[PDB]
Amino acid sequence: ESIEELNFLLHRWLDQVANRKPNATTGISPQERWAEESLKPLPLKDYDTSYLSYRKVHWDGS
DNA sequence: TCATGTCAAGGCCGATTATTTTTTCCCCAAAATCGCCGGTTTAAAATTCCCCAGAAGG
Repeated sequence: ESIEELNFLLHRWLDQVANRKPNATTGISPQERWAEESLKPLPLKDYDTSYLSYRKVHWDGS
């Protein structure tokens, strides 16, 4: 009934089975290969992805 | 070094485990069938005993 609930269930399902079941070709649990991965470090501050609009305040202040 | 399809599930087969049913084996008792031996009966074959004729010897 809520997208937050759906995302929570999806993440739990992934971490339970999807990223735990061994792959049919690599034949190994994805998390072990993840541990083998070497990704570049993240920046401290994330690229701000937020709608930016300019508005005007009414006479009263509303 | 570019760019470059990949993973999961379903179905089928084989092997293993569990449950049920059927068949066999062993031992004991009773009945039936079959086998062997002996005796009896029937049929066929063999041997010995009396009178007629022929042949041989003195």
